[PDB]
Amino acid sequence: LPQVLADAVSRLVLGKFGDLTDNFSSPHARRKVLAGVVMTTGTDVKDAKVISVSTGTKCINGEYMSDRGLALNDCHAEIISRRSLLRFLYTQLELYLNNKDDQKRSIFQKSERGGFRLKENVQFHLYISTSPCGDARIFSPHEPILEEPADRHPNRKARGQLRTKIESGQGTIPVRSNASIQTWDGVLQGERLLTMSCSDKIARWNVVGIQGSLLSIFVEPIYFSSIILGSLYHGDHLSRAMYQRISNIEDLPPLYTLNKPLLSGISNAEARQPGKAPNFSVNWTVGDSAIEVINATTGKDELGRASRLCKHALYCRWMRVHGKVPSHLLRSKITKPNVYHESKLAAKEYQAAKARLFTAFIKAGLGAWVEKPTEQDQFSLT
Amino acid sequence: NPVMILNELRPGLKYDFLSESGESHAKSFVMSVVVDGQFFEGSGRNKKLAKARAAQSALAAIFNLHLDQTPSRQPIPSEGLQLHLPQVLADAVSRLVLGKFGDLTDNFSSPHARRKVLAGVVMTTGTDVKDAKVISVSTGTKCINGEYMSDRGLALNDCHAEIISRRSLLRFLYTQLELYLNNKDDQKRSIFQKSERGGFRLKENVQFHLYISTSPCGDARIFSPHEARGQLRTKIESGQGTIPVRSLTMSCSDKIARWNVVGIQGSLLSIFVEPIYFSSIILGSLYHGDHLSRAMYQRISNIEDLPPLYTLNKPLLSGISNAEARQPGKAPNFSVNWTVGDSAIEVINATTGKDELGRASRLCKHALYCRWMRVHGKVPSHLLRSKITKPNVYHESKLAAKEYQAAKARLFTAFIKAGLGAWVEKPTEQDQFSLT
RNA sequence: GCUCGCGAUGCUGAGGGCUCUGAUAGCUACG
RNA sequence: CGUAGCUAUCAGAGCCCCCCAGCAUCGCGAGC
Ligand SMILES: O=P(O)(O)O[C@H]1[C@@H](OP(=O)(O)O)[C@@H](OP(=O)(O)O)[C@@H](OP(=O)(O)O)[C@@H](OP(=O)(O)O)[C@H]1OP(=O)(O)O
Ligand SMILES: O=P(O)(O)O[C@H]1[C@@H](OP(=O)(O)O)[C@@H](OP(=O)(O)O)[C@@H](OP(=O)(O)O)[C@@H](OP(=O)(O)O)[C@H]1OP(=O)(O)O
Ligand SMILES: [Zn+2]
Ligand SMILES: [Zn+2]
Repeated sequence: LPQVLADAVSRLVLGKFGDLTDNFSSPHARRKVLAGVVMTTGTDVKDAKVISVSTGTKCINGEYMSDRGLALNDCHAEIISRRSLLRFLYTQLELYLNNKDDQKRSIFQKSERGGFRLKENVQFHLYISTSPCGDARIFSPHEPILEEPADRHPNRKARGQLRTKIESGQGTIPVRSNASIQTWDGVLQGERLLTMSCSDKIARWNVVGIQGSLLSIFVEPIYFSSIILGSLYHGDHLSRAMYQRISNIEDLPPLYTLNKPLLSGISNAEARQPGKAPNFSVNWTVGDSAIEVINATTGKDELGRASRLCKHALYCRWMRVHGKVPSHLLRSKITKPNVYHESKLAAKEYQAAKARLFTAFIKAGLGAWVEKPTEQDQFSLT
Repeated sequence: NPVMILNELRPGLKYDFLSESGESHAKSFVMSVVVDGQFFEGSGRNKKLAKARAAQSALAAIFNLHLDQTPSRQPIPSEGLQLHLPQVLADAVSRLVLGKFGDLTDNFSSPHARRKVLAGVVMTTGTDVKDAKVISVSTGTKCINGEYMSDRGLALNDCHAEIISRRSLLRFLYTQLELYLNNKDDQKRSIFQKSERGGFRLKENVQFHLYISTSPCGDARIFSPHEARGQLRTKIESGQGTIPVRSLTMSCSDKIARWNVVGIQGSLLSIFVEPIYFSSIILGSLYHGDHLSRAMYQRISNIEDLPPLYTLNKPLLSGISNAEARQPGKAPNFSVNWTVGDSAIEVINATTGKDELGRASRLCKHALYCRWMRVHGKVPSHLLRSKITKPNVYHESKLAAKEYQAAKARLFTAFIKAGLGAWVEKPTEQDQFSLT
């Protein structure tokens, strides 16, 4: 049943969080927002496993961008929990590639289309302890009211619109049709760094998948099968934000779709957390022994070291896998020089999903996507 | 970590809170201390860093220098390094410019004091830095919008501060030329003299130093200050920052590299004076020795076959002790300029290239030609460095500066040859006007 | 129904100042 | 063996200043 599934993953993610903070005692149990992914392999609750857990509510300061991929740009909890799912994807890949004995315990099989795909009946589920910023939270940032008045104004231009977190300022701000293009040059000088809101990033994952461009060179697209909120659930706002606002999307590459995961809140809504919001963010993937703590305003850990989630890390997980995947077993055969931005461009089909996405928002009056300065990915491991 | 050393090595000290400037976000506190007799000072966004800069100015003087945060903050020297030590010049230039922008705005009270980038040029007469003199002050970070571009040189294409500062330095240099030319006692005080090779040169050991509150946009700023392609970039008005050029207005970084080859005086002034180069480029923030140096000259060290007097100027590069702090937020639409001799600042809308009531700047193309024309009809035609008969149209009188246009084209190839893109010039019809 | 303007009451990441408490770290004083 | 005092740094609470540009609800005017 759907409501039992919701409360299940709600409890799973909490319990896993506690084990890592010794029953929420640890100094790093302090949070404003919790998130996590959970994997199911069958309808039995005994078949459900927590893949990752995370906290955080802030984004990097403009002047700490890393031109060599060493800083985390966006530490909103659910953004972080996807990045930790990505590590688990790279692990289950190196797992399959050890020998035929190990490869049975991987979640991937070989795909009858090229590259790899998940085995049947393995699904991932996203838990956020609050509604994702922008289109799904902005208009009702509050615990839903027993006596409804749902919206009242579903046709205002502001409904659906793409929106950004904005450096050192409140709100998630719609994309202006005047102001456009961010530059490395500029934000160092003082132009406040725009980051696309979390309701937007999750709508994107509902089209291009949760795996990213780099992993799509090995894997077929993957989707969240449910999205569960621990508090501040609003069925119409959420359904609008996660997909319905772009039901005008067309021409997606094969195996891409507009995914419509199950949406649901939980029975016992989580409680507001009192205090100043922590400026740090913790992350944990299945297979790690402890949590990692990142200063969100620096996108680095307390001693200035890069995270296991940063672009440079993930490039390196990606290369190790690249080096043992037979050129024939690739999903793309495009060759690009070994720099982060360029390897991404080798995922031609993913890049065209992306393009249809950006177009669906634009044609629907909902604004044009805001990207980071191109310099941000023009780094190499060499 | 610094004042801790000062107050554990002379532990009876107390600092006094002097002043505070600006408005709660562009606000800077100044903190002074007098340790072992002499009066130290530092500036900062918060009090604990202001007094940390003052305490470091104390530890460097009374004892010696601090933790040398890599070579990145360490100054690059020039060639024939006079005018005393680097950082002591840099701190003086910065103080002078910032102080004079004070006087120009009711000690920072005016609304026109609100700015993101501050720039200026100051002049020295060698030996002693107490002989310095601020030549020009300016602000701004926006360019003209295409809809407002002028066909008769009545609009300012580019109002990024550091560019506006150079246009003011021009105004200064026309002024000093006219000083020499209006009687024989007045040529006593002009900065120019007559040259061996024709026209005027500068009097031995007069130098100009360029200060910018931050690193110039484009190449010098493409790095992360909390841990290589010298390519050419263009501004993108519709915003701040730059885009690399593809295989529009040039980036400040590129324009200053240019001036590091063809000189700061432009074409029209070259007809009268030998090339003039900056001796220092001092940054009030975002200083990085390798990135600045590359942007400013290294990226085109493959330049060659320059006309006689031209060269690849390799000036002083230096940050400052009391660096400015990044203030995220909207950039102003206005640009302020002032040249020594002027009564007040002039205020430009950078999106219109004209001033607050729609008039032409003293810095726009038409204005500068007008002074150029007036000095031309004053100097004998045998004293000219480039013979230019019957000057009428702006673009042709520029072309008369034939040695300069050579240096321009050597520069343009030196960029292409290094794989750094091809310089973007504006449609030549914009300089097709006369004073008629 | 929506949009624009003016007003009102609220909602939701920065900077700075002054105090209360707690660890680390260095240096003093006293008995 | 203690306890006072003085600079530095990190974490938490309390107060005030300042900003930030969206969003809800309502009122008035106007348009589609
Ligand atoms: O938010 P994240 O989870 O880090 O996703 C980021 C990133 O977003 P942020 O810049 O907000 O972090 C990019 O977004 P843009 O800013 O460039 O839009 C990017 O997308 P690009 O493809 O444009 O780089 C890319 O996602 P993808 O895997 O589809 O490239 C990427 O993931 P990385 O952190 O791996 O760069
Ligand atoms: O505004 P500034 O940076 O002070 O320099 C400008 C101008 O630059 P913008 O057009 O970017 O305003 C021209 O540069 P181009 O676009 O044409 O390259 C021009 O160059 P040319 O006239 O040589 O094409 C010329 O420099 P110069 O006068 O030394 O030739 C000129 O100064 P003026 O505004 O005095 O013409
Ligand atoms: Zn968010
Ligand atoms: Zn500039």
